[PDB]
Amino acid sequence: PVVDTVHGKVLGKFVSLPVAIFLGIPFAKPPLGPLRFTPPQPAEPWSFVKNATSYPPMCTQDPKAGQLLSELFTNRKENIPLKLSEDCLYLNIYTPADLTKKNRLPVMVWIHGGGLMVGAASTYDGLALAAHENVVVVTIQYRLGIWGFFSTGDEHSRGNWGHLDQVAALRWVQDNIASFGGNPGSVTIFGESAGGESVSVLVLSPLAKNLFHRAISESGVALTSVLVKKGDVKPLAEQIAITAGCKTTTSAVMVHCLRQKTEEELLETTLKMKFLLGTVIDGMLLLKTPEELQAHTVPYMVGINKQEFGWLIPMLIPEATEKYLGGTDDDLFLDLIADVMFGVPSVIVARNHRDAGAPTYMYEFQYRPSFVIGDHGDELFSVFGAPFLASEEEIRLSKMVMKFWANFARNGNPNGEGLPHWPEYNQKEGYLQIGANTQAAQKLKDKEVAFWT
Amino acid sequence: PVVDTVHGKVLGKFVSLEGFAQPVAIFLGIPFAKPPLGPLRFTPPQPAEPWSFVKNATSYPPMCTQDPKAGQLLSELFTNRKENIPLKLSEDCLYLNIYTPADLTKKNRLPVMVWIHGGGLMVGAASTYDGLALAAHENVVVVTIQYRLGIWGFFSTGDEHSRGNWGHLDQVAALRWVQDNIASFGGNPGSVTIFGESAGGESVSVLVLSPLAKNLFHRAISESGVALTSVLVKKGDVKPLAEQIAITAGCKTTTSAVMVHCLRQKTEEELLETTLKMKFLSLLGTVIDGMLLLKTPEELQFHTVPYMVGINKQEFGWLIPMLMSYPLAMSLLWKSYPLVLIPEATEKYLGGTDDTVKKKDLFLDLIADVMFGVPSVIVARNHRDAGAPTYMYEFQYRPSFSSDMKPKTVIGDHGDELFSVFGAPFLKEGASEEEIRLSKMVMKFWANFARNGNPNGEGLPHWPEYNQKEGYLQIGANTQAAQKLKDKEVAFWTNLFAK
Amino acid sequence: PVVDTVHGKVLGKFVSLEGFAQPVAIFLGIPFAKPPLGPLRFTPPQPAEPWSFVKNATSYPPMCTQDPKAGQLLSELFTNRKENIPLKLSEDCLYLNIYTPADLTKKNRLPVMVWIHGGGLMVGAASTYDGLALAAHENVVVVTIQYRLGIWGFFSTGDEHSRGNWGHLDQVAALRWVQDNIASFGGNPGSVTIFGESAGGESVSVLVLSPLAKNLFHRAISESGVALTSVLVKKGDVKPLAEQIAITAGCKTTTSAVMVHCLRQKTEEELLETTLKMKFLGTVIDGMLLLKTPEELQAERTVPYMVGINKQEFGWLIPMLMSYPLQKTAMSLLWKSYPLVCIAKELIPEATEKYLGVKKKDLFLDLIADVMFGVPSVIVARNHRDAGAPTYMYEFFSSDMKPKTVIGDHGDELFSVFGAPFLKEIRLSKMVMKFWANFARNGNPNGEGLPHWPEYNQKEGYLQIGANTQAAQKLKDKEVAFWTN
Ligand SMILES: *[P@@](C)(=O)OC1CCCCC1
Ligand SMILES: *[P@@](C)(=O)OC1CCCCC1
Ligand SMILES: *[P@@](C)(=O)OC1CCCCC1
Repeated sequence: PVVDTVHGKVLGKFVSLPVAIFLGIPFAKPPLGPLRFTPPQPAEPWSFVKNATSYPPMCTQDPKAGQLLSELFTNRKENIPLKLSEDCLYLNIYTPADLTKKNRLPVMVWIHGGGLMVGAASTYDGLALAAHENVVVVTIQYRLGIWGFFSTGDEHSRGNWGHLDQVAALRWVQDNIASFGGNPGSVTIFGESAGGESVSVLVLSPLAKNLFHRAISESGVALTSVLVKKGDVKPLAEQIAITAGCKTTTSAVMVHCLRQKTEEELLETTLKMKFLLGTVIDGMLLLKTPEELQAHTVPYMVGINKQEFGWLIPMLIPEATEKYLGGTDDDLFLDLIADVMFGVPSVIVARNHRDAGAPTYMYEFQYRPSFVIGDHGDELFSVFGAPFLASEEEIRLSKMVMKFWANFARNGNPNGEGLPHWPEYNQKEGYLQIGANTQAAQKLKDKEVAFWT
Repeated sequence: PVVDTVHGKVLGKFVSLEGFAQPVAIFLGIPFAKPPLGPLRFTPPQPAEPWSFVKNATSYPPMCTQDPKAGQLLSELFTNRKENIPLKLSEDCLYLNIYTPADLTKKNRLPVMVWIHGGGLMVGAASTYDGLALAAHENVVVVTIQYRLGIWGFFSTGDEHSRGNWGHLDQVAALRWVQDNIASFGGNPGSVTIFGESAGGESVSVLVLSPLAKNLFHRAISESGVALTSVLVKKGDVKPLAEQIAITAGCKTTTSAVMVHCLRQKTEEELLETTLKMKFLSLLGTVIDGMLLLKTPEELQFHTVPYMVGINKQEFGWLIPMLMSYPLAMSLLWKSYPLVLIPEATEKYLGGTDDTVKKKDLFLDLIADVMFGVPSVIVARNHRDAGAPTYMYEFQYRPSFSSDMKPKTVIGDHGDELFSVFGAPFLKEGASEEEIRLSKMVMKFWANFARNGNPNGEGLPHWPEYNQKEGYLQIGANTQAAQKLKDKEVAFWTNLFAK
Repeated sequence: PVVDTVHGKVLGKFVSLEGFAQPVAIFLGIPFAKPPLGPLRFTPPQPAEPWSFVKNATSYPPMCTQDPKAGQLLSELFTNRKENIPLKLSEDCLYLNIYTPADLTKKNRLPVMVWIHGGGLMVGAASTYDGLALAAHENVVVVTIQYRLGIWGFFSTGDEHSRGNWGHLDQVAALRWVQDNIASFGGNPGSVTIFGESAGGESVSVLVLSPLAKNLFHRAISESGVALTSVLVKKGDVKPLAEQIAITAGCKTTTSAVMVHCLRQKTEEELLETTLKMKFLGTVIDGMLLLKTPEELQAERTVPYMVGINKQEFGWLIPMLMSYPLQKTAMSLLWKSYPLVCIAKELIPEATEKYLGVKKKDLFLDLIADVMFGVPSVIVARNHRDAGAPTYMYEFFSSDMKPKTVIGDHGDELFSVFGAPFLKEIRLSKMVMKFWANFARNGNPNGEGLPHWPEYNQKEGYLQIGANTQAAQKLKDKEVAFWTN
C-alpha cells in the first residue's frame, strides 16, 4: 500500500488479522543539535517514496527500565527490541480502511505512558482494535526525560518540549490522516499513566484546541501532582546541569552547555539522577495550574483501576495512616497511596469537567489479566485486544471494552447494542465497573474524596 | 514596582535616597538582546525572546568577559557606591540597569540619560555606576548599559565574515530598546541623551557619527574621549591583528571564514586565556566596518545634535600611567607609540625647564594633549562648524574619594569628574561641603543639557556656548568661564603631524 | 583592474601573454557561495554574503578537502603552467577564477567557457588549469570553478536527510553566478559553454540531464567522460555506503538523521582521516538534480554537445595512480576490476577472449578503456543526436615515467585545449583551441583554416585529432554492438 501525504509518499504493508500498517512516519524534524530543548519543527519533505516498514526508535531513556515496561504492557506475542535515539519523533498508523476508495473512519490517537521518562509507541500494537472496531489507530511518540521536559523556568527553556510534540503529532493528523481513511473531524486522544496526564493537559491547553474532539484518560489526570512541577523549578535545573558537568551562572548558559553534551552523556546524567522533570506551567502550553484552570468542553472519559498500587508500580500523616489502618489489627496502605495518586484526583477532575457542562464518563476496571486485580495498566490488554494477538471470558471482556472505547470515539457516548448500559457521570455520579461482571454503580470514591479534600 | 515592557513584565525594587519623599524604582539586569552565545558570537545582537509571567529584575547582571583582576580594579576606582560590588563574568551580559524617579502610578515623560561605561573597550561594567543619586536629584531616568568587550565585541577580519564593532552594535541595540520601552518607566523616548567617559566617550562620539544611531538619541556628552582618539580606532588593514589572535588561540588562518568558525568553537575560558596572553592594556577596537562607520572619523568630520565635549586638567596624571604599568623623554615617547617628530615634541614640552622633576610632569602633559586635549577640541570645532550647539569644559578638582596611592598634587585626573556627575558625595561618606556642592552643580548642568541641549539655568555660573569665541567652562572649586581651550597646542600638533 | 559585481567590487591584475597587445585581466578566488562550514555541510550551497568596499582577489583560493598527496600529484600532471602551484586545503573552497581578454573600459559580450576540473569527484582544483592562453588566443572568457569533493560534496543517506550531490549543486550555483555577474567581465551570459574532463565530463553530462541546469548554459563539451560511465554514478541503495562511512568515522548508525548530525560535528581533519582510511561516493539519483537514471533519461528525449575520448584511455595515467597490478590472468584481473567495470563473473571469459584471442596486455587495457569511456561516450552521443540536437564526436609535457609508446593517454588533450605549448605541437594546440572556441560561439567547431569536422549524424562522422587531424567514421561502432549485447 502506498499513501500520499503532505510531505511525500509513504509505503506501508498489509497485515491480516487486511490492515495497512505504516511504521515510523516523521511528524517533526529530528530534535538534534541546536533543536534540542526547543519546540518541534515541521518535517522536511522527501522526493520519491518513503519506505515506512520498520519500527522507529524509542526515545532516549533508561534502556533497561524501558525494555522492562515494554515487556509488561505490550499486547504482542513477542516483545520488540527498540533502538535508542534522540531522533524519535515518529508515529505508527494502523488503518482498516480500504485505501482504494474514500473513507472517513474515526481516529484514535494513543499516547503511551511511562512517567514521562520511559516508553515507546511501538509497544502498543493497534492491529486488533483497528480491525475489530473499524477505526484508525495512531500511536505517537514524544521526547522524554531531560530531552522533553528540561526547564529553567524562564524564556531560555520554558519546558514541556515533550507535550509540544504531542501537539505537533496531533496536528500532523489533522493535515494528513484523511489519506489513510480517517476523518480529521472525528479525532479521539487516549493514554494511560503519564499518558493520561498528557491527555488531561492537552484538554486544558489552548494550543490543543481543535486538534481533537474526544478524550480518554486511563489511570491518570493533570491533578496527579507527581508529574506536574509547580513552583520554582530553577533548583531542579541547576542540579541537573551540575550532575552533567555544566556551570549554572545563568539560565541561558545552562542550556547552551547542555546542548553540547552528547546523547550518551545526557543519558549518564539521567542514570545518575536515579529517577523512577515534568509538565510545568510554561506560559505557552499551560497558562495557570490545572487546579486554577478547573476553577475544551469535549466528551471526556476518566477511569481508574481497582488496585493501582497493587504490584506493578511499587515493584518498579498519622490521621491518614490511621484512617486507612485503624479498623484492623492484622493492603490498606497500598489503597492509601492508590487513592491519593489516581482515585481522588480522577474524580475531582471528572466532576469539574461535568460541571463545566460537558459529557463525562467514569469507569473502574477490575480484572486480573492472564497475560492482585485491576492492577496498574491491566485495562491495557482489553483496550488493545491482547486476547487476539485467553479464557473465552477474557476474549469477550476485550470485545466489550474495545466496543465501548470505539463507540465513544465516534459518538462521545460509549453506549450501543449488546453493551451493558454505561450511565453518564452527571449529578448521580454514575460510573461503570468493568470486569468479569460489568455493571453500573454510583458515586465512585465519593467518601475518600471528601476525606482527602 | 512592576513595569510592563514589550518583551514582558519586569519586577523591580524601591530605594529611597536620604531626604527624598519619592523613592526610586531600580530595575537591575534587563535583557535588551539575546545572549550572544555559541553561533551568535561575533555577530550582530539579536532581539530578546519574550517571557511569560513576571521577570524578577532585582540582582546585578554579569559583566561582559574581560580580565577579572583589571576589571574589578577599575570598578573599585570609578564606582560611586560606598561598597564596591563583585561581578560575575559571562558572555551572557547584554543587560541594562534602570533608575527611575518617576511615580510609575501615573504618566511621566522625564528626560533620559543613558550611560556608556569606559574601559578601553576591554574592561568595565554598567553595575559599577549607581544612578540613584542623579535620578533622584535631577529628576531624570538613568540607564546604564552594557556591551561586548575585547575579542567578544571587537574581533574583526576586515571582511564580510566578521566586520567588527560587535560591541558598538549592542550600544545601538540598547538605545533602541530604550526607544521602544523607556516610556514604561516614566521616560520620554523623545528626549534621550547619551554620555560616557574614556572608551565610553569614544563610543558616544562614534554613535554620533554613525547613520545607524540616527533618531535613537537627541543629545550627547563625551567625557574625556572622542572618535579621533586614534588609540581606539583601528585604521588600515586589520587582517594581521586577526591572524595573530587566531594563532595565539590555536586556530588556522587559512581564510577569514575559517578563522571565525574556529574561534566560535573556542570556550569562553579559552578566549579569556588568549586575551590574557595578548596582555593588552599594558605598555581590538572600533573599525571602519561599512555598516556602523562608512569612512574614517576624520573624513566624516553627522547628526547635528547638541554635543558637550570635555577633558580633565591632568588626564595622564596617575590613573592611566599606573594601570598600564608605565615606566616612571624621546625614548619613552617612542616606546609609547601604541598610545601616541619626537625630538621636536619632547623639546616643545621640556625645553623651558632644566628641572627633570618638572620636565616629567611636562611629558605627562604631552601624552595628555595628544590623547584627549587636542582631539577633543578639533572635534568640538567641527561639530560647531557643521552648525550644531557645542559646549566644552575642563574639569579640575581632586576628589576626596581618590585612591590612597594617588599623589595629592594630582588634580583633574582621568575620570575624576565621574564622582561629581554620579553624585558620589551622596552615596559615599565624608565629603567636604565644598565637594557636595560641586556635585550638585555638575549634575544640574548635565541634567539641564539632558532636557534643553543647553547646560544653563538658575543658580549656575554661565556656561558659554562653544562658538567662534571658543568659550568653555572650567569646572572645579571655582567654576568660571574661560576661552580658547588648548588652542595653542592644537595649532602645534596639527602642524607637526602635517608632515 | 576593478570590476563591479552583484555582491561587491573585486580587484584583479593584468597579465600579458607573449605577443598580445591586450593584456588579460585575471580575477583569482571569487566566492560564488557561502563557505559550507559547520551546519552548512552536507547541504545545498547558499548565496554569498555581500562585502563592502573592494575585495582583494589576486591570490589562488584553497582546494577543496581531499587527499593532499594524490591531489598535488594530479595537479602536477595536468597543470599547463610552467611551475605547478601549491594549494592549501579547506572546506572553504567554493570559489572560481576568471580570465578575461576583454577591455573592461568598454562594453563586451565575448562568449564564455566554464571549465569543470576532473579528479574522480575526489580530488582536483580549479587553480590547476590556467586560462590565460585560451582566453587571449580565442578571445573568450575562461572561468575555472570549484565544487565540493569526496565526503564533503557527495555523502548520501538516500533520503531527505542528506540527498547528496552537494558537489553537483555547487557546479550549478557557480553557473548561476556567471549568469548574474559574467557580463561585468566582458562576457555574454547568453552564450555560455561548459566543458570538463574525466569526472569533469561526467559532471558536464549530468548538468545537461538535470532540470536545475536549464538555461544556465547553451553548449557542452565532455572530454573523456559521460554520465553512463557507471563508476561515478551510484545506482541502487546507497544507505550501506553511508553506514560504512559513518562507522569508519566513529558515528552511530541508528538512523539517517543521526548519521548526518554526527558527521556535521566531526572536524575537517577527522573527516579527512576517514577519507584516507577508506582508501578510495558519487553522483546519485537524488530527486532534485537527477530524477531518474541517466539511461532512463536518455530513453526519453537539446543543446549542442561535443563528446570525445582519447586513443588510449587506460594507457598509463589511471592504471598507474590506482596502483594497478601490471588470457587466464586477464579474467582474474578483470573480475578484480569489478569496482571499475562492474562486469558479471560469467561474462568475463567471453570479453577477455574477445580482446585477447605482451600485446595481449595492451589488449586488456583497451578492454577497460572501451567499457569506461569508449562505449559509454558513443551510446550517449547517439542518444543526444537522436533527441534532435547537434552532436560532435572526436578521438584525440608528459611524465618522464610514461612509456613513449603511449599515445592519446587519459587527459592528454588537456595540454592542447589549454594552450600548454604557450605557457611551458604548438600548431596542434592552436587548432584545438580554435575548434573548442568556435563551438563555444556557434555550436559548430568548423571555421576557416580548419579541417572539416563532420557532424555526428547518422553517418556517425567524427574527428581524429592529432598530428594528422582528419575526418573518419563510425567510432567504436563495432565494440558498442559487442558490449551492448
Ligand atoms: P506511568 C505507568 O507511566 O507511571 C510510572 C512512573 C515511574 C514508576 C512506575 C509508574
Ligand atoms: P578608559 C578608562 O576606558 O581607557 C583606559 C582606562 C585605564 C585602564 C586601561 C583603559
Ligand atoms: P578523473 C580525472 O575524474 O578521475 C581520475 C582521478 C585520479 C585517479 C584516476 C581517476
